[PDB]
Amino acid sequence: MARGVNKVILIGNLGDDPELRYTGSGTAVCNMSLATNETYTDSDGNEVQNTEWHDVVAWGRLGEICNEYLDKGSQVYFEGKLQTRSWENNTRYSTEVKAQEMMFLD
Amino acid sequence: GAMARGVNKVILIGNLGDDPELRYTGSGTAVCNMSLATNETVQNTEWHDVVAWGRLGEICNEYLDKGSQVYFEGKLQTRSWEDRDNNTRYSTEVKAQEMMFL
Amino acid sequence: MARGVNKVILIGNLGDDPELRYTGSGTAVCNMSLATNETYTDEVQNTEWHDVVAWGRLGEICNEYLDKGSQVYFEGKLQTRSWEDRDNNTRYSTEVKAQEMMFLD
Amino acid sequence: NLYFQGAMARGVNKVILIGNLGDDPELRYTGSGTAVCNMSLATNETQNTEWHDVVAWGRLGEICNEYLDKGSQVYFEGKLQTRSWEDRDNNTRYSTEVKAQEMMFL
Amino acid sequence: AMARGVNKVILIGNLGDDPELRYTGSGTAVCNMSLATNETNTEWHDVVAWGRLGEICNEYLDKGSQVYFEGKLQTRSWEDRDNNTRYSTEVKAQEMMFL
Amino acid sequence: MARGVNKVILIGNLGDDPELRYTGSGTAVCNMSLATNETYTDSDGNEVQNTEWHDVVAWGRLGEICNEYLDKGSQVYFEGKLQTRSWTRYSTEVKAQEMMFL
Amino acid sequence: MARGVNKVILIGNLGDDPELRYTGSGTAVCNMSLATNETYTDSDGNEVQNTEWHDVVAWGRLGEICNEYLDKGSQVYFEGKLQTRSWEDTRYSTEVKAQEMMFLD
Amino acid sequence: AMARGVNKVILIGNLGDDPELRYTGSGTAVCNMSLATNETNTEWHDVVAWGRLGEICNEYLDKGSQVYFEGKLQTRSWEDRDNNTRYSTEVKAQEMMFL
DNA sequence: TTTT
DNA sequence: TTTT
DNA sequence: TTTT
DNA sequence: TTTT
DNA sequence: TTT
DNA sequence: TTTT
Repeated sequence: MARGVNKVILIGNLGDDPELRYTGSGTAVCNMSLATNETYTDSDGNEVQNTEWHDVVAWGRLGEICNEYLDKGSQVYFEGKLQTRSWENNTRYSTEVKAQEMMFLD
Repeated sequence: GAMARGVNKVILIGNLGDDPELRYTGSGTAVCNMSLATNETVQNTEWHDVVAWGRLGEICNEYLDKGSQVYFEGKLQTRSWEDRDNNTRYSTEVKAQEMMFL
Repeated sequence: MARGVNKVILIGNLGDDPELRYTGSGTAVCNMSLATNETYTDEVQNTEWHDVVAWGRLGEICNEYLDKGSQVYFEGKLQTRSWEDRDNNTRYSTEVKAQEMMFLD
Repeated sequence: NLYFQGAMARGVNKVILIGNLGDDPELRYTGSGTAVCNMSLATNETQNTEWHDVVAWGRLGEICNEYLDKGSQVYFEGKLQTRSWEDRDNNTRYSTEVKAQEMMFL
Repeated sequence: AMARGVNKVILIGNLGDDPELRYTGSGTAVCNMSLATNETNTEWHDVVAWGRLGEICNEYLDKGSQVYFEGKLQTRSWEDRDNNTRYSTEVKAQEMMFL
Repeated sequence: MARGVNKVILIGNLGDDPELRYTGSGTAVCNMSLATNETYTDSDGNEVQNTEWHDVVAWGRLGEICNEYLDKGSQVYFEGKLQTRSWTRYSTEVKAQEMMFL
Repeated sequence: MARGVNKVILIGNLGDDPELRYTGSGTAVCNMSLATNETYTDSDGNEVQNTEWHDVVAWGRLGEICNEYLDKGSQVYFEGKLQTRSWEDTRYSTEVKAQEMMFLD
Repeated sequence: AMARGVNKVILIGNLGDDPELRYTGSGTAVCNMSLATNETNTEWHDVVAWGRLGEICNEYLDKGSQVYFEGKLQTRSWEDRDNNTRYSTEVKAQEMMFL
């Protein structure tokens, strides 16, 4: 039984080849930049394209799966959760989607 | 153009960490900024910056208080800005399109 | 890695008290009838009824904590099982198999 | 100043599907010219396969039938709907479909 | 027990085109027909028949056939490209006579 | 001799008070929203209510008489014919030929 | 308003040719015998055919039209109302008084 | 599933007396009613309802009640003492609504 | 069968 | 949007 | 009935 | 940075 | 900061 | 008396 719902659903294209690093533990961490492309038509008739860039991160086996199958430009589906991680010269924060499910859409 | 070119969907259920803040633009449009905690159990919390425009923002600021359980559906949006050290810094919101008070 | 996406999200109210049955192997199975209420103006209130099934430990938590009228959140997958009637006419029923649940009262 | 309803949802009924069509879309028209497109969609997992009746109205259903074919990969967002009928034994019967509100050809 | 309402349509006219038959995922027949009723102008009705009735309709009726239907009025709604709520009314058939 | 049959029989309750108008000629047009309530019992013992909503229209003296003896909630009998009119959109409605207040 | 509802819907076949008469005032009165047929399968597997017979009468022009276009065996649609007319012998016959008629052959 | 005839009666009127309910030797209920329908003349219809439908008529309907019936026409015959075949037409109720 |  |  |  |  |  |  859950005590909250924190769910993100993305379909888009990667902007660069996935990056793989490992934690101090030896666990795989795959960082990916994803563009979601929305395009509507304004009251003047223009097609306005609007892109949003997301930082998607996949851990363990799923990240390994991401690093191998996905490439720059790949169309991909992600289900995940929002989290804001800190990092460092001083402290700065980033909001990223931690993937729970990935589907290669070619 | 009825086909979608992407999907950018957020779904949140949690509680407000403080009372909503409501402001108006010069033209009078309402903007309601809120901080939403989502809980997961390990006892861990996640904090989200949610923003609601228009009537949806007025209804939030009137019906919700600190601790209110609430459902949001929205989309992710990142804004950028430049600090005093001339670095480009980013900030991510959930822009709300739907709300249930629960 | 996923070979498809089959996701349902429901926020609604239980139509009746959940029923908890057990399979031959002892696995708990909780069947629930959930109403989702939508409102639009021309004030039109059109409910949709969903059969929601919860297996194992989660089924037991629904049977124990949920009651008729409970506001509840479900996340699940769409699936259509078959069953039988008076004769041997196979009958079909689409239902949401629950993967997460949050009591909202 | 004054409006007909509040802007708060009264419930959530949300379906998300990615799969492949089992057959070419079937497009028909009501007496009034309104298009109705019925499609059968397979979602696969591990091999297991669920079949969904998806229906799309208006220009969305015309778009479905002009772009999608048998085996096409497609994303749908819609709502769950059950409609009923009576068989010749006078037993009330149910059939559940997904009414599509968004479609992405993949 | 006792009925709590009455919703009844009686139609005699001629089909505008050949019936169309489809099946749901589970194997249920759904047959859609457009029926014309004539008066002393002409009214068109969308008629749907589920299950075996649908199958029998699709087997026995063709374009131009004179047919009798008994059914009930049903309206469905949907949202268009502009997010307006729209409505579509059909006669869900319960009896059928080929004439 | 009739060339076709196009008959609708309804017993229901109005969902709102009747709406009376007049043509240019002074001819009443009475538009009503009628709910026909069906109720069956399902396998699990729930008694299920399914409501259908109909647009009924009455002309002339019958329209005047509907606006006169019927309110929101009134249970009423209607006999009429199916019609689809334009306004470019379409609505299927029941043009009443008989009415009886119950 | 109507004050009452008295309505009969019939589809069936005439058992004989329509009989036409005129009243002292000159009004056409056409009398018809109509068979409605009903088939069902019983629990023993038999296909049970039954038949009800109705006295249908049309007045005025419709009676003359019935008398002209309908023969024995003709399949016809009738809309009308129930009436019980008395006649000395004192007897009563319940008949359907046609209001609408459609020739289905 | 295709009909071969239509025998449909629709009545709205007022009872003439209280419903008379009896039971067969097997315990089956049969309710016999006298229904008045008015045109402003008054027509009278023997309505008969079986099973629980007849019981619900007997429990809810009284001498002047306004009631709706759906049913089918049926004529029974008998032989008087002059050996004439006599006919009696009743409405067998299949649906009923208390108004 | 729910809820507001 | 009604009604039990 | 699709897909890998 | 992607992609139509 | 919520729960 | 009809009709399949």
